[PDB]
Amino acid sequence: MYAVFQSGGKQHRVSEGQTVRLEKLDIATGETVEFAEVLMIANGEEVKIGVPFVDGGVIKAEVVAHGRGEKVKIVKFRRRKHYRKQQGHRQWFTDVKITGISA
Amino acid sequence: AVQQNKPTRSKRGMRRSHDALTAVTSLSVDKTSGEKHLRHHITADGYYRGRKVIAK
Amino acid sequence: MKTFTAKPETVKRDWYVVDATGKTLGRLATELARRLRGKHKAEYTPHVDTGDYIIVLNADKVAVTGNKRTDKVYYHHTGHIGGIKQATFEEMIARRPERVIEIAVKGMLPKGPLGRAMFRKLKVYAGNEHNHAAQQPQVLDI
Amino acid sequence: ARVKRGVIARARHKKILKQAKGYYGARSRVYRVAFQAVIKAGQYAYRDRRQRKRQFRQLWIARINAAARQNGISYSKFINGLKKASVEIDRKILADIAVFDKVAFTALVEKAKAALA
Amino acid sequence: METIAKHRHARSSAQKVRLVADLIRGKKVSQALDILTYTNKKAAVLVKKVLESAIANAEHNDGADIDDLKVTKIFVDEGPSMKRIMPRAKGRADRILKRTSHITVVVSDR
RNA sequence: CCCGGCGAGGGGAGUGAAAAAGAACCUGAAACCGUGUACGUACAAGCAGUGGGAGCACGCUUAGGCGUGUGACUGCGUACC
RNA sequence: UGUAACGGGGCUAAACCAUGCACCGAAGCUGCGGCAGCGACGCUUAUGCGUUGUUGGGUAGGGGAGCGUUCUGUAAGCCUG
Repeated sequence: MYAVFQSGGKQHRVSEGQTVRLEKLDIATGETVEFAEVLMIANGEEVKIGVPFVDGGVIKAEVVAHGRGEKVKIVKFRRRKHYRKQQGHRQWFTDVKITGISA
Repeated sequence: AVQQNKPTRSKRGMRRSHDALTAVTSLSVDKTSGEKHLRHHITADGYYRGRKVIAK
Repeated sequence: MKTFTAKPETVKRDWYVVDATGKTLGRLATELARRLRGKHKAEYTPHVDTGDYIIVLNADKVAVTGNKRTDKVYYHHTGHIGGIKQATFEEMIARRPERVIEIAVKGMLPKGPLGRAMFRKLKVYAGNEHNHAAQQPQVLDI
Repeated sequence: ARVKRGVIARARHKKILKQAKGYYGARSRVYRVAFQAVIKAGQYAYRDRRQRKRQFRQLWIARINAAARQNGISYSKFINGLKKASVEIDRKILADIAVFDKVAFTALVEKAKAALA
Repeated sequence: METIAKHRHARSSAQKVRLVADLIRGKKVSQALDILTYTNKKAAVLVKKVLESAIANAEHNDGADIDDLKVTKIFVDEGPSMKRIMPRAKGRADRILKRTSHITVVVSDR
């Protein structure tokens, strides 16, 4: 199956055995989760539903990696009325592998 | 005036083809002379037309 | 990150020609720029051109006669200081009919080296005769 | 006793000249020219952070409008007629069938006319 | 068999000697005896005396034959310069920077 | 001792842990001078850079989505204390 | 000086009036995910992570909270051929 779902206010497309990066889930590697906010589902033919979200649909996933992401640099400048102050910017990710897709 | 930047190494073009020369294609060998000689000209031991015409 | 992209390189062309009879020299060039850029046949555009050849063969058969024909100016700098040439639309179709569109369509091709790459495909003819009688340009129709 | 600056010696010139790679002439040798070129490189990476988003919309719409005008209709009338249908739209991100499938596109134009008069 | 010979503090500018170095370097390893004796300017006769001394330092080292040898590297480096003076009107002076070079040659049978 | 002009300089020979410590005599980054292999490349318009990224080498690993280098193609782009 | 009084192609609408909806349009406004402080909370600790309220241009200048150097003591130490 091929699906599309909502997680962390962001949308993600997945086929069985694919992996997706979410935002911070504190449970780390080897833990399992299940998602119900599925928008579309297909077997190579899509259900083409006349309503928001798939009834009885679920997606199964396992954590394969976790932690804090790579740092982004943020600096505030002005010329001849001088300042150059730096702001710190880091965010978190959790990488999850899909084990099943059902409806 | 002075060189504001070092040129790209190609810009020596037509000086680079003259920077060291023989200015001849390509000097000849003789049966009784060691160093090579100029076309229609005498060798470094005085040979011309295969015969010795001057002494060193 | 380096996420791979699929680049096509191979192309073959079947040759087309468009009719100018009863059309305006302004909008004919605007439609020809759109057809050379490919926005009737190919999407996005100007990127990755996979189109086909489209030319003009009867460029002298354009419209507007008896009024606003002794009109327009076509000002050009010859390369000799303030030395300038001017024409009319009448004179342009009477002695420059293949070049009057050639000097105007290049100003609406894509910017940078792609403009030259599309201009090399333009090849306009007048008097109903071309050098492509074995290629061979077939009529463009909708 | 004296501090003698050895805690930071050469380290500021290093931090810029290691970022000066591939730059033309003086920009990859002279620290004053390289520092100025690195702040300008920072300006263009700051502008990408605040301008990149625009070029995703420019991919989506260009393929929809060209394929819709090959179907006799303008993008503004197509996208309005598709919103008039309620749902079945899947957002501008998924309109890629405009360059990937003929039948899925003719069925989307039929949905963009379903609720119209 | 490989021999490396250098001549140091030589009374010529390194860049002027580097003009003849490229004319002898490479070119199917066939510029010595081919044009080296017939090349113009005071730099060519210097690098010829170094090259004929390098092959004599090969015959000093091993056997009696050197006919398998060719030149594989030929380079020149800048010697320590001498700040001299020559006066002018008033003066005022000329810089007259006196220069030297270090010439290195490699000859090999491979 | 060898070449050379009983030159100069190197190159052998002998001493030393080490003479890349040999007289200009310990150690030491650079501006200037210069290297070969890989990669790209032989008509082209602007402050000289920046985000994405084919191809190839180099690296490693089921090679299978990610490191080191270069770079086609392409969105953005009139210095500065 | 060289087109030189639509930006330019070009134009009786593509000029100009007001009228109706669509479409493109910023870091705005909203949503989603976060940051820094503080009033109030929830779940928990080699101790902080969420939830909610509320604020976040700043040179002249005033006032705070951290990072770093060298040296004497600790050093009758510790690291070390």
